[PDB]
Order: sequence, then structure tokens, then C-alpha cells
Amino acid sequence: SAFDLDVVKLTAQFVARNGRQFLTQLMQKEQRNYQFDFLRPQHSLFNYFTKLVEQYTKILIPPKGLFSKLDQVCYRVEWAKFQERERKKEEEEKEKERVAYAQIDWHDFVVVETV
Amino acid sequence: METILEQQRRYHEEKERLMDVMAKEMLTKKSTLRDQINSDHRTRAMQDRYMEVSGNLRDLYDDKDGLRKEELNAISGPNEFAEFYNRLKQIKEFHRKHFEELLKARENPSEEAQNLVEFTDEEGYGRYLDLHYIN
Amino acid sequence: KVTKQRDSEMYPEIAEGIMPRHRFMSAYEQRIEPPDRRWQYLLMAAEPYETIAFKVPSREIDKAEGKTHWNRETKQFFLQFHFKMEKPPAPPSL
Repeated sequence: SAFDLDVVKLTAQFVARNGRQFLTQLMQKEQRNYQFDFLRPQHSLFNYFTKLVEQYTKILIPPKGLFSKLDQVCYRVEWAKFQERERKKEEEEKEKERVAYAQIDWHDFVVVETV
Repeated sequence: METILEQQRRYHEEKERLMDVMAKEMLTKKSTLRDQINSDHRTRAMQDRYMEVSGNLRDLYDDKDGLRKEELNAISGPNEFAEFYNRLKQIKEFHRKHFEELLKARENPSEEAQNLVEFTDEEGYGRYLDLHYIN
Repeated sequence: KVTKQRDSEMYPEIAEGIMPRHRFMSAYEQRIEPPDRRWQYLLMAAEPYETIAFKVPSREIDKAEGKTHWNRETKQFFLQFHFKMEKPPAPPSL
């Protein structure tokens, strides 16, 4: 897949600075169906493309700026674990309900009125 | 030659991967951070520390996590230590690192070695995996 | 809409399960077996207390249309249109 990866990432590199300026010209010059598919949102890989470009677009963000930098990400993790536990418990209770519903006499009738 | 954009990209991506790893860790067993933070509290007085209840119940938000034994807590803390080392290194190199005719020019050379029958699913998977032993 | 009230406080068993449960039963099957039948009942059940039924002559009432989140609980009927005030012990059904 090295080829596909490389072309996606390259057209993504140029597409990140020239946007469709160099790629939108390449598509019409070369004439590629493959190139057209890459440009298009029909071809699945397109999505990942939208990723790479964004990423490169990001590198252009703080060019000329250095990064001079955990607890939070840990706490988020913790939260996720908690939520997971709630989900589990719920599933359990539901299970109980299914058991009892399946296990009671629906023939022990004693009605009062009607609508 | 080598497009710096790709390198800096891969760097930010790896940093992201590491942060995500040590964050997953801090998630499964909050003690990892809590423990640490508590000590930090008595060295740098300013440090803000979580609600005591959280610490005790070993929870970060709603879910109370299973208590781990000391050897594991320490282990993971040293692992996170080396992780943070890697991160600091990458951050460093990154700080030190940070047309159409050329587009077709390179896209042409990309045609090189067309017959390369091989599946390539090992860039983010080998890293994600590289930071997440047994069978 | 039905409002069923329960005891006034007069081992993780019967409380763990969502309060009680409702089901629509056809009168085609009855214990006395006198012979009469041909209508439905909106039976409501809770572990200790005795079952309760409500006759529904109308073929269909309040049978809504997509009032899609999937926690089946017991069935579409229960999650769709029941409330269990467990703090006050009041079961509403509509």
C-alpha cells in the first residue's frame, strides 16, 4: 500500500498549501481517473485524505512557534471507565428483568375494568 | 529532498500517541496520577490536587476503579517515565526542525517499482501498539 | 394512563429488577376456563404484590409511531411508555 499512501500524502502535502490550485490543475492536465477519484469524496480513501491535509494544515499553524510544555487525560480515562461500569450495571439489571418477566405466571389474571 | 512537513507531522502524531497512552494508563488506575500528585503537593506547594473523595474511591469522574498493588503502580510509573522521556526528545527535535511541475515531478517518480505486492498496515498500528509483550 | 400505588414501607432481591413489569395478554387462556374470552388485558406485576389486569376492548389506542435508542429492557412497550417512581413507589403506565 506504500504507493497509495505516498500519493495520498504527497497530493495532501501540495493540497495543503496550494489547496486545489495545483491539484485541481493536475487533474485536468494529466487526465487521471485515479487522480479524479482521489479528489472526489466517492473513493473511500478520500476521507483519510481529508485527515492528512488537515494535519499538514495544522503544521502550518505554529510554524515559527516552539512548544514549551497528563493529569487531565488520566481523569478523562477514569471517566470513560466509570461510564463503562454504568453501562455494564444497566445491562445486568436489564438481564434480571428479562429473567423475571420470562418467569412469571401471565395466567394469574384478576381484572377490574376495561377501556 | 525530505519534506519537513511530513517529519513534523509524524512527530506531532507520535507525541499525540504517547499522551494518549499515558492517559489511558491514568484512566485504568487513577492512583498512578493521584499518588504522584500527592507527593508533588508537598514539594511544590502551589500544585492543585483533586477532591479527596476521588482519591479514596480511586475514581476520576463517576466510575470507581479497582485498586492495584504497589509493584504495578510503580512499574507503570517508570514506564510512563520513559514515555515522557521519549516525548521530551521528540518535542525537542521538532522545535529544532520547525510547484505544480514539482508535484507532477514527484508523482512521476512515485510510479517507481509498480510491482510491489505487499500489504502495508504498520505505521499507526506499530506505534499505537508500540505504546499500549505477551501473546 | 394508569397510576398504581404500592406499600408505604409497611437482600438485593426484587429491587434490583426494574420495579415491576407490564404485558398484554389475550384472554384466550384462563385458569377458571369457564369459556368466555376475546379481549386483551394490560397485566401489571410486581414480586410480592398480586397481578392486576385492565380490559382493552379497543383494538388499538395510543399505539404510537417511533416516539430509536436500543436498551430493550424487557420490551418496546415497557421502555416506550412506563415510569417507575421508585422513591415514592408509584408506577405510571401510558
